Amino acid sequence: NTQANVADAKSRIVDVDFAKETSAMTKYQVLQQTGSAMLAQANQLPQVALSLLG
Amino acid sequence: NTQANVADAKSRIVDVDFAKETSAMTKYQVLQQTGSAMLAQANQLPQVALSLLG
Repeated sequence: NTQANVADAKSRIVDVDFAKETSAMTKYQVLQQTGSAMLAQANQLPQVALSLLG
Repeated sequence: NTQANVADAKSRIVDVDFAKETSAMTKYQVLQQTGSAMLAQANQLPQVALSLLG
């Protein structure tokens, strides 16, 4: 009996909850694609200087 | 385990960060076109001497 209850206590501390973890993993995937598009588009900001005659 | 951690340490030293590198590459492309227009236009500065009667 006591072995089962200690296993309960030990899992709440070191084990992951997939419901919590899966949401976070999908959460950051969107942020990565958002970050890549923003960075690529922000890199060509200085090309405005070429419009004003070199 | 130790192999993975050494791979971490080795990549921070010799490997490029594309975020850093891509910005620099686009950074210099603009400067090249700016430099070419300035140099071409600076080359025809001495043509003012032809206005004052040869």
